Amino acid sequence: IKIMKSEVLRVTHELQAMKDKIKENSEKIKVNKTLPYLVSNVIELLDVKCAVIKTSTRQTYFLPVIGLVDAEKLKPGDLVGVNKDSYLILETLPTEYDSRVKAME
Amino acid sequence: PAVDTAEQVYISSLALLKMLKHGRAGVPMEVMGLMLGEFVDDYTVRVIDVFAMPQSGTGVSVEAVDPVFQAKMLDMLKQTGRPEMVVGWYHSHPGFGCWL
Repeated sequence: IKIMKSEVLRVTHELQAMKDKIKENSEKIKVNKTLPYLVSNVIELLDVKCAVIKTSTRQTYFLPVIGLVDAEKLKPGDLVGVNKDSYLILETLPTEYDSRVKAME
Repeated sequence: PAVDTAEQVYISSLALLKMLKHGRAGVPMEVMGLMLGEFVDDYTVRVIDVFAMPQSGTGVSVEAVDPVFQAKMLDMLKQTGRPEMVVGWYHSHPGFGCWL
């Protein structure tokens, strides 16, 4: 009968504290994700979790960390929007086809 | 009235070390922080301590000065023994020299 009061109170308190702390962390991540998103490709994926990114500016940078996405859901050749200057992957991008390729159909 | 060319901003060694550390950590991007000190008189402003503002997507702007973070940092530093006021702000300028 003690588990009712003790556990319900403690667990709801941790739920609320973790919930508003998650909202704070997500807000910080969202505001930190500056939209420009310099488009880049992952030329290879290697273990230390680390990636070698060739940006659309024709220069390849090694990334000590993957970034804000999951390394498992990545492979060579995927389009990722990295930071303009930090060059860190901010989100993955869907398969993009050039206008010439679409006109080719 | 007007200000004079003899105005001297005093940067303590700790403040300069912290600013250089934050600048060298920030690169290639630009970081910012609020300067803590005192406007002791009209011909000089003295800064004693400086604290780093967490990096934001806005960059170095008015929106980069997080209100809640600044309030909390000032409140916690006042307890420690640094009840200084914000005399200004600093931001790193990688590559290009010191201008605005």
